[PDB]
Amino acid sequence: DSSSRQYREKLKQVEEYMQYRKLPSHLRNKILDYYEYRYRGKMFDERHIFREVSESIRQDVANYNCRDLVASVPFFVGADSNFVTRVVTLLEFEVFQPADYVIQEGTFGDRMFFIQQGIVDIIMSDGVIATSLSDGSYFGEICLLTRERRVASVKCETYCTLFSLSVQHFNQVLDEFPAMRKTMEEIAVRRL
Amino acid sequence: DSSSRQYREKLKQVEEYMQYRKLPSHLRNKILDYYEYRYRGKMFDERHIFREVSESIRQDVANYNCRDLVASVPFFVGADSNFVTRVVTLLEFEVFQPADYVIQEGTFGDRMFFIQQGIVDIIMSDGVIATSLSDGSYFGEICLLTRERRVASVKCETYCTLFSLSVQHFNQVLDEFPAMRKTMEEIAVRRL
Amino acid sequence: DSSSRQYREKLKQVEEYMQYRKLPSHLRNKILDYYEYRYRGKMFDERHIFREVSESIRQDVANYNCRDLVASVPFFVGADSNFVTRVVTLLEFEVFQPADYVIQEGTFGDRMFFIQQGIVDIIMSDGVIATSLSDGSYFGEICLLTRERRVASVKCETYCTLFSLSVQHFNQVLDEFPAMRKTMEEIAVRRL
Amino acid sequence: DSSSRQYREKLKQVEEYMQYRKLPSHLRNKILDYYEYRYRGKMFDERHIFREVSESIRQDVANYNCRDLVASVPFFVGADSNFVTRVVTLLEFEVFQPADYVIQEGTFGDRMFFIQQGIVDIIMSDGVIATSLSDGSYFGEICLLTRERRVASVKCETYCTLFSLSVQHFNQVLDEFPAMRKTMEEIAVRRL
Ligand SMILES: Nc1ncnc2c1ncn2[C@@H]1O[C@@H]2COP(=O)(O)O[C@H]2[C@H]1O
Ligand SMILES: Nc1ncnc2c1ncn2[C@@H]1O[C@@H]2COP(=O)(O)O[C@H]2[C@H]1O
Ligand SMILES: Nc1ncnc2c1ncn2[C@@H]1O[C@@H]2COP(=O)(O)O[C@H]2[C@H]1O
Ligand SMILES: Nc1ncnc2c1ncn2[C@@H]1O[C@@H]2COP(=O)(O)O[C@H]2[C@H]1O
Repeated sequence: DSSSRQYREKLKQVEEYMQYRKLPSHLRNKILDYYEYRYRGKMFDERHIFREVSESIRQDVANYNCRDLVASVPFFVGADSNFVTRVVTLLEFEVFQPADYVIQEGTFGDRMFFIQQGIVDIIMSDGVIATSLSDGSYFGEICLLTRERRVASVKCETYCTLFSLSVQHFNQVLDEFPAMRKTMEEIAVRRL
Repeated sequence: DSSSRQYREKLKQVEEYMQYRKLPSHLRNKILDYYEYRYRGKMFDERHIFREVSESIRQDVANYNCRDLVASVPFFVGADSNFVTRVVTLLEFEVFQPADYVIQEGTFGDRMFFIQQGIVDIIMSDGVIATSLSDGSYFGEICLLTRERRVASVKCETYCTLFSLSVQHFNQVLDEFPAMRKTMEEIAVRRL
Repeated sequence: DSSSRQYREKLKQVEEYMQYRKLPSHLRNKILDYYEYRYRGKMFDERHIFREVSESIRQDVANYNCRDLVASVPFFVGADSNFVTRVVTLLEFEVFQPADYVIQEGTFGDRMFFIQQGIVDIIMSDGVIATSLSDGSYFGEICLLTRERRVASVKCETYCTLFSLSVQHFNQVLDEFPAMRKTMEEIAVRRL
Repeated sequence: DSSSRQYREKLKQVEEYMQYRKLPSHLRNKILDYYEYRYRGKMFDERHIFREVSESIRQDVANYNCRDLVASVPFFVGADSNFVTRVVTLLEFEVFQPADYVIQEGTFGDRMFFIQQGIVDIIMSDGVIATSLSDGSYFGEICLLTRERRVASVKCETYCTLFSLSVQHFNQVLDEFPAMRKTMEEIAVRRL
């Protein structure tokens, strides 16, 4: 009930803002669809709760909420439990919509992404689709490894729920667990 | 209605503060005129909404709100779409009033400015007005390029609505898109 | 009464979040037990109050709240009053529960801990318990001194109330008071 | 009225916190006296208002609120208007009480202080009072210039209203206006 009020609250002011900005209907609808899809009529916080509790509770909760993702990512198979715990506590939940470009070829990158659910296309600079990726895969790591630029664009086919890891956190966890930098570099190369 | 309440709320406490500080009437009136001009009786947030949505929605909204500015700035003509998107997502809205000095000659600079609407005078250290700038122009870039000091003062003739880019973001976008540093340096020099 | 309302407020939304996340009952109960143990039905802030007052009031309040801890830590015996004041103003209160791992062997460390109340086991990488520590002791300092990795795990036997000092603050206070780095290094070595 | 409600609000929760912490009566009274002295039954914000307005309004308001201080500080006599404006916009208001040590000899310093109103004693490491300072004077600059340690303690005789400048801002304004570093160094030395 408190989570429901939070959402109705939010949605009212969103529609007011979109009115003052005279946003086109297509864009107003994109935004309303996003709130509905992501929040489904309820807005808790989690950030507040996480901060009120111990580091142990935060790890336990992050591990549970990310259980399905961890099981779906072959990358995490046989990984050190401390590695998995560190990553899941640093992941940020993100949602994207059909046809959204999560990544543009040739730009700088600030984070990488793990796919919880959804399908994305990997699009080369010439416009050819190299491949599509889905649940349990990840992308946007190459740029973080080379500190150069994005080598392909990534476009959502469906609604996508992703968990991102920032370049700062990425570099942190790979230093703490060097074995995982090695395994990561190997897939980067094998994205030919 | 919620945006209207936010504004009446705000204005009440502003007048109370100005009373405790015994601000002169001329200054109280300047402040009230500013709130009226900028907010026009309604205070949404945008910062909250932007943070609740995807990076794609943020780009779409920033691109739409900055559409007229982008069209008016010759600098953006033929620019890479990714460049324009990066800039507009980093711009900060600012409003200044007639006779305000946005920039003082001889000081350090922390940001540059794009003029959405308004007229400013460029005033040399001797007091001569070199020129006036208006909608679609920009200023305050020289200091960011040289990392030295402001070479002129800039004084508002009218109410001005500006979008600023901080030195940190300025240096970020120019590194990401070096071609635009080149075009920027060329106008800097051609401000003779 | 205001502190009580704050807590009932909080607990209501916590149970709602745990419902949306379908947390297992064991974990829901761990979280509820934590809030009850730590806050005991009342949530003040302290952070807000500390920020509304002078540095002197902040030192006086931190010194009083940490009086028992300071008396129990032999480390503080004969220490410079300015050293003790600096530390207590930088400590962060943390609570952990029975069987929680505060520290895992082999990871990077971001802070050290002083035990106000509770018992922890020091567990070597082979699983042998080297020793147990309790009220007035401290742990997690070795990693901060070597800038290497945690050399043992630390597991709570009881509920534990700890005060942590971050690596940044740790390095600050030791620079300001070098004599205490010396005394600290000596115990680090004498954790054989 | 809104400022009055804010204060009664605040004071209620302060007394509740002091109760949970079982603070001694002398300290509870020190805190209540501080709130009464500083806020006088009304809590506006200023930080919120400053952030809602232009840089020009912020400079105008800071200049007005600091007018008496600026007039009382001989240091500002003949100074560049841009220097004075920069400083006043970076000052932080602080209040201290009789017998408070604002500065302890031998510690590291994070800021310096301008005295709006009040009297402080400068106390050497041997306990001799070198001198007393009052309205329009400043102290705590030596440590910022040498990047060493505080050379004396500073103890309030009366209630003191001060404006502090952090080491980061201090170093900023002195770089922007080198002439003022020179004048500052000269008084530092002439504090024999
Ligand atoms: N052939 C490929 N197969 C799978 N993923 C790819 C391929 N080429 C590029 N990518 C991904 O697309 C991402 C785009 O941005 P990055 O260059 O950071 O890293 C990229 C890789 O994660
Ligand atoms: N002759 C000129 N014509 C147009 N703009 C100018 C001229 N001289 C200076 N400026 C602008 O005035 C701004 C003042 O601060 P900056 O030195 O950062 O950069 C400056 C340029 O943007
Ligand atoms: N033999 C020991 N006796 C007491 N404390 C210990 C012993 N071995 C390790 N520790 C503590 O266990 C902590 C684990 O993390 P750190 O390596 O940072 O530092 C460690 C010391 O504080
Ligand atoms: N003889 C003095 N006369 C006036 N002020 C002094 C004297 N000696 C020290 N101070 C001030 O006392 C302050 C204590 O800390 P700082 O060393 O940063 O800088 C100091 C000077 O501002």
